[PDB]
Amino acid sequence: MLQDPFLNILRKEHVPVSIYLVNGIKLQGQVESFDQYVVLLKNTVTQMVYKHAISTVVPARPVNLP
Amino acid sequence: GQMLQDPFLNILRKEHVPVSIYLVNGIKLQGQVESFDQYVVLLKNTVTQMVYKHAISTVVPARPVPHEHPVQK
Amino acid sequence: MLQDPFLNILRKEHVPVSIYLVNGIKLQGQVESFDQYVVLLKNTVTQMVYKHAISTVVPARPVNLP
Amino acid sequence: GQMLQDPFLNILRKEHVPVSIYLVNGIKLQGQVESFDQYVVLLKNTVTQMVYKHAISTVVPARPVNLP
Amino acid sequence: GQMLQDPFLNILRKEHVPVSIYLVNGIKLQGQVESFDQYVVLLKNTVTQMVYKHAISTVVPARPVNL
Amino acid sequence: MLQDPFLNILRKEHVPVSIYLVNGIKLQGQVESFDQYVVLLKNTVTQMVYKHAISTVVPARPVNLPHEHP
Repeated sequence: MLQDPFLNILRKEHVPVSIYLVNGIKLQGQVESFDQYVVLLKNTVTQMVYKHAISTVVPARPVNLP
Repeated sequence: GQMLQDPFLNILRKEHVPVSIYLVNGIKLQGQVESFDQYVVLLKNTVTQMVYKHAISTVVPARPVPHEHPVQK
Repeated sequence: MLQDPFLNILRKEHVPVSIYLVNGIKLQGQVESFDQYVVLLKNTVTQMVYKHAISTVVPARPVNLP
Repeated sequence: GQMLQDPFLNILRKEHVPVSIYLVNGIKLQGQVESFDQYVVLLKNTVTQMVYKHAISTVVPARPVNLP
Repeated sequence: GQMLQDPFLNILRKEHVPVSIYLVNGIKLQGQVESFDQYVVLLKNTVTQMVYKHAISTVVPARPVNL
Repeated sequence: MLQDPFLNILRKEHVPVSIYLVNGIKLQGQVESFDQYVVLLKNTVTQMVYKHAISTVVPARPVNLPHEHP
């Protein structure tokens, strides 16, 4: 698996992401936390994002992957 | 596994937080969380409606407020 | 634990429902029956609606669950 | 559990009920249910097309079909 | 059970029958079925693309095919 | 059966690819890695693409899978 290492690096390094949903709209924030099903995305508020509605997670800058 | 969904929904429902629920097609639902189970969220306003979790993209509190407190009880 | 009693009360009490599909369409009618995967919605005909394509089930009047 | 879908679809198949099948993409298919299985419906018109249940939002028979 | 997809796809592959594959968002792909497994269809023309079955709404033969 | 070998050719041979998503967005890059659930796609950044949202994977040039010899 690669999802957890990928998301943990973005969180633990406070990397801003752009989260594109299956409907095409884009969320922006920092990955506060995540489990098997959801991502907690923070900015003004912290919102709970369902992984089944995420198409792609786009980091603002390259990250040194596992 | 699944750790964050229930406490996040639970505190919104316990403190009666107003929420915006965006569906996977763009429609915005607004109301208060009443109850939820593994597969649906019941949301109150004009009536209480059953929202399928598989149709939800994101649940947005109208005001911040969980995964950060050092204590669970 | 919640969706079966919810859909059971609607059907037994003849509560008209608005069913919103993920394709934007709003279906209207009454809940004739339901199983794990479908809801049969009574109108001029009975149609079979897949739960996977349902976003929300909106009662025409409040449902009271024990 | 899974109790109504197959009896419903089988009446449409056995009795050649004209149906309208509305997809998740909004598209409305019309024709006759030639056959089906756990995952797909075969729909007959000019050709027989294979329709994925996961893409179906609703199956609307053109005539009242009343289950027990 | 799972008993109709593979024979339907297999005869389209065998006979090089062109198909229109409408995706769940309504996009129409066109080509011939190169191969397929439990999860994807390999659709050949310009190049060979891997189409996810979860993203397919319908597979329409360009002409009737004796099932 | 097909999907892992197909993506592997793309990854190992560094084939430029377009990944179309169910929203219609077309992503362009090269496959750095992938598992059962996600594709990591590289260009200016490496982004994590969920397979459940992929509609079609379109290589920039022909890609063939070897027939199994009996």
